[PDB]
Amino acid sequence: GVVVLPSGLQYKVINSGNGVKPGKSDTVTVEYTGRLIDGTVFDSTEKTGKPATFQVSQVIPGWTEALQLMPAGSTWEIYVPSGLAYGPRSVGGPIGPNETLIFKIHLISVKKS
Amino acid sequence: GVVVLPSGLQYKVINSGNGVKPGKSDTVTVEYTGRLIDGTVFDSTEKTGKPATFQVSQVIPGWTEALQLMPAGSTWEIYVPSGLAYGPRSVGGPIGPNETLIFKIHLISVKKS
Repeated sequence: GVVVLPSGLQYKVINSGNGVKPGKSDTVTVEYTGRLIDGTVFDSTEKTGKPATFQVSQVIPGWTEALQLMPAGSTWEIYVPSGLAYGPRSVGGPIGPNETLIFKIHLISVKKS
Repeated sequence: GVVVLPSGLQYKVINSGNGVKPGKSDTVTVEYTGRLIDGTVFDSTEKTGKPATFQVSQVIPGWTEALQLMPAGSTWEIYVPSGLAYGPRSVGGPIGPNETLIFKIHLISVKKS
């Protein structure tokens, strides 16, 4: 059930929602877990206790591509090529150069701006 | 000089602004560079080339407090104790456990609601 998008982003719908899909100016409330292919979790909303709220445009391109397709309420797993994430740069963490990232994202709510 | 707050947060005004101070619900656009006490830069708005926009409530507690005291236009340097940052939890990478963080923050714009 892994769909491949033209960008190379891949995703698996765990559960589909019925709410609206965000655009890039929208503000989004989500819960997520990010992992490397070895399984190391790099950040999570479970670690913080609370959901995360941000503008769809301020996240890495792999997320901005997925979010615009996710109806509110949905839970997807996306598999982000390094070019749609942090690229050849190593980003303060076990995330090194040209790192593939796996995110299980749960889109809670969409707010327009 | 370096002002000390009851929380343990410290800040130094590099340049003062005239603008409004954001509230806890407000959205903020900034330019920043974050580093450790050895001087390792872990993230910067220059590495992206574009400013960052956030909700004041969605950032680490040292920033949430500092931003609400910063007039828009101000440039501060804040010195965040681990307690007001990522604490004893470690980010699984460079930051590491109970790390003090230094941020050069440039408050550009403040958004309401």
